[PDB]
Parts: sequence; C-alpha cells; structure tokens
Amino acid sequence: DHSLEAQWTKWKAMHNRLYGMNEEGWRRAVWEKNMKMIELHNQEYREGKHSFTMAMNAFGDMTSEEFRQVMNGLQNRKPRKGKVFQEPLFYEAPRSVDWREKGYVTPVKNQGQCGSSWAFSATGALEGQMFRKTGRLISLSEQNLVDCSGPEGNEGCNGGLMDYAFQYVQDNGGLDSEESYPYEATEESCKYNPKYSVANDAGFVDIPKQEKALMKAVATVGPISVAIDAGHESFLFYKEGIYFEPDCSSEDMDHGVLVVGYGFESNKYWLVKNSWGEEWGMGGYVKMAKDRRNHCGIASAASYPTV
Repeated sequence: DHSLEAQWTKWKAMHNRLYGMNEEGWRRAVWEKNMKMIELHNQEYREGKHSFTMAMNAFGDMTSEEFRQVMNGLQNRKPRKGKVFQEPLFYEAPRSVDWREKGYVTPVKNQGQCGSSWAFSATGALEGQMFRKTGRLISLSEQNLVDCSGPEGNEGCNGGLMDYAFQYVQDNGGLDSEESYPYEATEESCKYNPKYSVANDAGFVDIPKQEKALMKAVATVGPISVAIDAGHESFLFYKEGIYFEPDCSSEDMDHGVLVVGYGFESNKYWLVKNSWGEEWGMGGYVKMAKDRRNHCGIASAASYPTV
C-alpha cells in the first residue's frame, strides 16, 4: 500500500540511491523480499524462536552476486603455515573477556566496495598486539596490505588471507599507520614508507580447530583473527542478540573478522568486530554463538600475529 511505497522512497533517499528505470524495478523486488524475511524473522523472535533480531540496513538492495564481490574477502585454500599454539591445560580461562574495555580495540572500520575483510581482520589483530606491547593504540593501514601483499598470495580487493597478511608484515619489516597510508577501497600502487612503519619484528601463530583452544587464546593473547561463514541474509541484516544460523557452515568461511572477547548472557557468545561500519549490528559488533559445535566455522581458521 501507500506505506510500502513510502518506506521504499525513504530508504532510497536515506541511502542516496539513484536507479535507472529498469534497475529500480528489480532493486525494489530484492528490497521487499528482504523486508519480508526481516518481518517474519522478528515475529518468530518475539515468539522466542530466535536469539537475535534483524533490521533493514544499507545492504537492503544488494544481490548475492554483489555480496560475494564486495562484502567478503577470504580465499578458498586456507593453509596453516604459522607457528603452533598449544592449548594450556593448566590454565583456566575467565568466564568472560572483552578487550575493548582494556583499550586493545580501535573503532569499527568499513571495507567499502572492496572484498578486503582479510586486511581488516589482520590489522585488527595487529593493533591489539601492538597495544599489548606499547600501551599505545595506533590504527594500522589496510590499504598497505591491499597494495603490497600481492607476493604473499593476496589479491587486494579480490580476496586474500590474514596469515598471508601477517607474512607480508614479517617479510616487509613493518606496516604503516592508517594516518600515513589512507584506505581507498581499491588496488593502487604500493606506497609503503618505512618512516611511518610499526611492528618491525612480526610473525604469526595458528590456533587449533577447537573453541576451547580459541577461548584460552583470546583470554591470554588479546583479539584474534578468525574466519566465519557470513553468506546469509540473517547475518547481513543482523541487529542485536546472539546470532545463530542453522544453515551456517563450519568449513566454508568467506569472511575474515576479529574476536575481541567472549561471555555469557546473564547463552554463551563470542564478541566479534566486523568491518561493515557502525551502522551494521551492534555498533559494528556481533555476538556469535559460542560452544555450539564450531558455529559458522569461528574456530576453523583462527590466528594472531606476534610482535
């Protein structure tokens, strides 16, 4: 009715959308299907069938093809070439951890029209380690990785891996700050300048494919880089609460993110920092189901750098 037409017009304006005559038609269809599922889902939430709610956002008119192109960023083959993390049995991890309260985490960033989640997950873990080492929080450059880690196996906006990113930092002897090497969301020439370098003696460690191990690692090291299966509109439109997708895969992770802590609702979850801006989820964060048989592959390809 008039309400639907009005809401569509408002969303378009709000997100500054200008479509051609033919596109307008199918973009709206995409948007309406999403609005319908968000509605049905939220009703089921009220009925207690879900732990999280959904809400329309800037990705309301996006196609699955476009999603795979700019929202993700992880490569198919995920090799384990880093040092090994041995789960300490005689260490008892706390019930909850949140590194943002310790000042290990920088503000939420936005990868934009570039499938570079690998770069954001990488700098995220590095920023925490540098803070653990200097007590100084400096935002690192994702653009540096995008433009320079090609030899390490990365493909800029076409995907890469966090380990390849950590490898680059090793071989290179440093990574610039975001202030000196701004994010452009595209592949340009490598402008790495030593004058603004940080993390000169790096390396990386891979964590076993177990949540118990991942938990002990987060509690003792700081934020950790993890890969998750994010290809679901439930995640795309996630709003708040504990995210749980029955159709989530524990083996096909396409999105790189950062775990900054874990806890339980006073029911356990992982505090995850995403790079889709503050307008997504909980200020750019998502509480993901913990200890639910490696939900979304959270513990299948986790690692952290060493400085």
